[PDB]
Amino acid sequence: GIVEQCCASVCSLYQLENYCN
Amino acid sequence: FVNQHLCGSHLVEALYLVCGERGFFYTPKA
Repeated sequence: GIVEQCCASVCSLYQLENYCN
Repeated sequence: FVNQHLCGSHLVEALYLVCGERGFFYTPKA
């Protein structure tokens, strides 16, 4: 989920944009 | 600024800046 991918590991724009409405 | 570890309020701030008028969902448990 977002914490494992972006906090525990290095985030990316591809992954953050998946959480935009 | 997105390509780093982003935790807690820093993650929500990055979502806010990247998603703009779309808004976003922040689901840290799921």
